[PDB]
Amino acid sequence: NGLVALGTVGSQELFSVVAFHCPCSPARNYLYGLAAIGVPALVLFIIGIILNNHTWNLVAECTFLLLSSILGRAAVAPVTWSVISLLRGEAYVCALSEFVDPSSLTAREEHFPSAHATEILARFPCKENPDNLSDFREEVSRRLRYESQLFGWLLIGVVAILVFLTKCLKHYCSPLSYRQEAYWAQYRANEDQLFQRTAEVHSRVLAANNVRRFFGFVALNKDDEELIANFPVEGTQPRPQWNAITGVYLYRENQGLPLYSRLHKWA
Amino acid sequence: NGLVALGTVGSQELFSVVAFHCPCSPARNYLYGLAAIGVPALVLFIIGIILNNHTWNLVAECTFLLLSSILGRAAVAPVTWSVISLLRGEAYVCALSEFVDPSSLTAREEHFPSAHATEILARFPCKENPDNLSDFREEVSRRLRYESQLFGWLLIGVVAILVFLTKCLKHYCSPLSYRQEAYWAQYRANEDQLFQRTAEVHSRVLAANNVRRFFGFVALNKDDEELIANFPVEGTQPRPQWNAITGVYLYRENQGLPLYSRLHKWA
Repeated sequence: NGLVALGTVGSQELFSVVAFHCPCSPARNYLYGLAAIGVPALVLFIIGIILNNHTWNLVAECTFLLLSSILGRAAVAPVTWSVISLLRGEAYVCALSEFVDPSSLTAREEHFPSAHATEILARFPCKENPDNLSDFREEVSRRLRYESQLFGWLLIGVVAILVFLTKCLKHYCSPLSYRQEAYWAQYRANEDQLFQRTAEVHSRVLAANNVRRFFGFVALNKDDEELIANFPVEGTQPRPQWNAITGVYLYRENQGLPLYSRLHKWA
Repeated sequence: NGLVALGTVGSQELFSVVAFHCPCSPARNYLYGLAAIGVPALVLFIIGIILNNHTWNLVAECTFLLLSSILGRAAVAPVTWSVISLLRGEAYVCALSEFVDPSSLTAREEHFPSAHATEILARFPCKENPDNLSDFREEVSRRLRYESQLFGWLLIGVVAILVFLTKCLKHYCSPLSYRQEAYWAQYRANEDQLFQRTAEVHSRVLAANNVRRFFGFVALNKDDEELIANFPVEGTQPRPQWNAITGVYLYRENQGLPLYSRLHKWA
């Protein structure tokens, strides 16, 4: 579970690492903000989609309980980046500074430099402004930062409410109890780990047999020596068996005794 | 003739003497300029009208050759003040600074402080303006000074042309020659001076007679002693004679011999 938190720490570090330079300009601020805050979010979303074997299971089968799980396991990375970027400021103020109405803002009482200043307005984040505009721009700076931080806090709140609702609904609308669901999760984890390790060992001993068949002898460590001494092997399982293993498994009950996975259904 | 030049020197001195303070303000500049440049002109015009005995002669009679002469002898004082005030600057620029179009003027290229600056425009002559407006206001200052000096030079030119035309017309449309007109002018001057002095002396001796009749003797200097010893007196002329003297005299000719004044017509 801590992998997502490590990824979030890395996301914050990369935020403070790579670069940022607000291109004070009439109409490019909009696009630059949108891209520089969304493209890394999209990349993190893709990364989250990739390393979730549920999607490969699903596409191998080719449902709403699957999409919820996968998108929830994925979207934790883009959200903790969007929030960190909003709360940081200096990325919302860079994109929504041109759109400020120069009529409605109070300061050291002067109307405004002109009716020509829309390219002068959007130049504030680059801190380049005359002394009068210097004392003037703090207002719009603080206002935009205010809007950014408010959106950020509301985003955090909505994400929290959504997570709580998701949990309270998944527990309410599931056929099992919750303790048995914990047992089921432990079983899935243990089965996956044991299957991975056994597959590796079986494959290694098969390869050793193949090589020995060629040279006449195989060179091994003490460990692999034990691995061949204990476990023999003659040939893998047929393709239909592999095909039967893979797939999505919804909880099915044999008579009186439940099954917890497709490999279990292979009893 | 030099009295007008002495009055002009005094006018320039009083211009540089009394005061001037351009009331930088939206709409009072107009009125202040108009008054502070016209009221002294009107006063000088009245003064010129007063000390020209031709007007008293005329009203005593109660004609275009009289009005031309009087208004010409008068208007020399207001014109030499209007011209000195225009050429001086800092009195036209004070009144016609609000009316400058803020759109049509080129400088260090900025549009203009705002569309609120019409009370900021008319504040330039008071030299109170921010640094940007400092480098900006020189343009309107020089432009208004340009307009003032141009109007001044054109006024001088028109006055000169008018004087030349007046002379060339009065000599062309007069019954006499010009040398005899010079003789006539000398005669008017001499007659006025001699009449003034004789009137004074005759009056003084009459008063001396009156006083002596009262006390029994009159105390006098040596000069007045001679004045009574030489010239006797018994009584003034009747009122009809005084009435016959005064009045306007147009050149009338007795048979073969010209008359040059009403007192001369009293031959």
